[PDB]
Amino acid sequence: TFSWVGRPLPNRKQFQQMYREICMKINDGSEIHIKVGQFVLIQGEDNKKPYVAKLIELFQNGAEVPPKKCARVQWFVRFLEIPVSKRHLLGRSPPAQEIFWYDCSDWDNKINVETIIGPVQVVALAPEEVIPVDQKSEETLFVKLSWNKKDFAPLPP
Amino acid sequence: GAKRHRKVLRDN
Repeated sequence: TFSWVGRPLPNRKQFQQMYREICMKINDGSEIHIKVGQFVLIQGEDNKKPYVAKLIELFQNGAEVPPKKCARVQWFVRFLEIPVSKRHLLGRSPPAQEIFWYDCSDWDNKINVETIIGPVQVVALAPEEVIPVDQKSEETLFVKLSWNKKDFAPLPP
Repeated sequence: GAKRHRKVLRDN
C-alpha cells in the first residue's frame, strides 16, 4: 500500500495534486520511497515481464472518484515488445537486461500507482559500453537506445 | 500483489 510523503508540489494542473515522492510498504514490513525521476517495474500480464517506466510525475488525481494515486511515466520497452519484423534493425542480440527508451506518444502514459511492483535501477550506457555481465547477478537494467516504432536511435536529451 | 496495468492508446 502507498502513501504520499509530505506536502504537494506547487500546483500545476487543476484537480490534481503533484508529489515528488511516494511511500510504498511491503509485506517484508518495511517502507520504500520512490521518487519522480526513478524507475519502476509495472505489473503487466501475469505471463510476461513487468513493464519498465521512468516516473515523470506522481499525483493524486481528483478527476477520478474516488480519487486515486497516479503516475505519469516515460515508457521503456523490452526487446520482445518490439515487432519481430523490426528486431533485426538493431543489428545485434540484446541481453535480457537491456531495454529501450520508447520514443512515441501513442501509448498513454498514466498509471495507477497500485500497478507498481517496485523501484528498479535503470542505467544509461554509451552505445559502445558493454553491459555487465558483472556480478550481483544484477537486477539493474541498461538503456543504450530509443525505439520509435520505426528504428532504433540515440537516447533523447 | 501489484495490480495489472493495461497499456492503452491515444493520450499523446
